Amino acid sequence: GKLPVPWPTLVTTLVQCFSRYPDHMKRHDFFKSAMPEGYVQERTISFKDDGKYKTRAVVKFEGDTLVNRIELKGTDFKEDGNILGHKLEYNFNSDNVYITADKQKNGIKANFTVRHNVEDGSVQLADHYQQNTPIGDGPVLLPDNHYLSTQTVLSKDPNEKRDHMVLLEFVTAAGASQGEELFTGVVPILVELDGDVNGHKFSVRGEGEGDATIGKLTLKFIST
Repeated sequence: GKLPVPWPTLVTTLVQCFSRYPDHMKRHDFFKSAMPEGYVQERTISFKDDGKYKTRAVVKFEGDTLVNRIELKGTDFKEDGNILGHKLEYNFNSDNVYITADKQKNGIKANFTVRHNVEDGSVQLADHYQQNTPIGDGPVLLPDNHYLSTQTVLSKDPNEKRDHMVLLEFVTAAGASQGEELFTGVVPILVELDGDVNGHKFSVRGEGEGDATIGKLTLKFIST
């Protein structure tokens, strides 16, 4: 229970290896090509006129399960701002995720802005800078420029007692290592986040599954 920030602000932090890559783009799927050893995903998320999140996540297979293990540090949030003031609606819309190769890191960079709806009708922008670096030694795919199109619905579970968020998400790409072969069916997912925002410590644990054949993610997150 008891998340100190609005649940919608954690959605992007809480596994792009489940994106559906069209067959004419399979040569450009970095995320699956890094598996099973995985990749480190790092972001800076700048909430305009407010604070920022800095995240570092390890995304990898642990046996049969895709794991996303995250550390989040949030700083400089305004007490009466949209985030710590809890003025955000559950509703939000995102830009496409624009991906380019990162030649230094043998990985990718990505950039996109999330538009969070505010209770008063204003908008709270969240500007994402992203980099992913492979963990393993195996050959990874460095992609041509492209993007991911993301759709999300947020809900609750009537039988759940703890502070929580149910998420359903569909993501499609648009524009060797054999890692992609690990995604040919439904894959279980575990997400763990250790967070500090403005000094307030918290954790989130998530479980669900992903089906990259249709780009589907379904998970329930609880806070602790």
